[PDB]
Amino acid sequence: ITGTSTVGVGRGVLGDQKNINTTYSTYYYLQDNTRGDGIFTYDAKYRTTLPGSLWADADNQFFASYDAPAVDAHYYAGVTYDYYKNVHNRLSYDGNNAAIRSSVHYSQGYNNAFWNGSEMVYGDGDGQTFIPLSGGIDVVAHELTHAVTDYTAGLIYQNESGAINEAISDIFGTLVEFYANKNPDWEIGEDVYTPGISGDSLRSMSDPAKYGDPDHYSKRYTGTQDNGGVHINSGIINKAAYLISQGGTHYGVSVVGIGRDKLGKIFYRALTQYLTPTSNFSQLRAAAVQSATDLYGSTSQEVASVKQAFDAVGVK
Ligand SMILES: [Ca+2]
Ligand SMILES: [Ca+2]
Repeated sequence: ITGTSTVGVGRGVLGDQKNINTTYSTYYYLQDNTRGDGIFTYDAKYRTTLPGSLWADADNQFFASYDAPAVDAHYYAGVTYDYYKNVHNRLSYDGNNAAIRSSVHYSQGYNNAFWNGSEMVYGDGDGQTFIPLSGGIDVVAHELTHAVTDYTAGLIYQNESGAINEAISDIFGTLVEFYANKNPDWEIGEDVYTPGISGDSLRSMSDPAKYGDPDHYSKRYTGTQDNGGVHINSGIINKAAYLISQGGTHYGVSVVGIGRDKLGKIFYRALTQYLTPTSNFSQLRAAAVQSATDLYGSTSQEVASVKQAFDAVGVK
């Protein structure tokens, strides 16, 4: 759409009010001209055909229940774009300011969200297992990071490489949640998962085993489900990343934490300079060690912590 940039206001899935960047041309559209080539949000009107219609609103006010998921998808993609730009100096997922597109209200009672190779897609949830998935900034940023991976390392979605791909998305989705300072934690999806149950979440990076995911290479899943356990074995890497950041003792191996910022720097460098489509866990360790080395010197504590963390999860 071609029009005048403006700012509207609405309420997101959690009931919080926020301002969003819109475009005016007869209607007010969810089109944000302030970031790269634009952030565009679409209505999939409960169907599976994509992208759907660009979101149009008559009065620039987005307080309807039906508007909530679009408000958050649009807003949270802006935050994610901001994180990448400000923190890592990367312009959009492709590094060249590609437009960011998302569709909401996908299907009916769809309990998932994903990057499809071209855009983001978010279900509304069935209202029991999930509420609309774009209400979770970690979920939005996790999905958008899959686009960053596609343009960079290109990790194939299966087996070890697939679990790497997943862990990267959880790591960065969590880093973005801390960046926005939105009640940050080391859990994934807590804000939109099981509305009736307080205290849980989809996955935990601090303690993957809490939800039955492995926290040591010895416990890795070797079957064929889930594309070879992409959502299971990611817990091993997630746990290593938690330890690099926060520190701790895990299976008797002690790790000194080096903090979130460095965690993000090391990982981004690994992802963008060293990983390849077929990278395995062991190659990830090497990439991470090398990145830390590059960044901080080989006799650095940073390097040391990266080694200790992978040793702790049994990755050689
Ligand atoms: Ca979280
Ligand atoms: Ca819950």
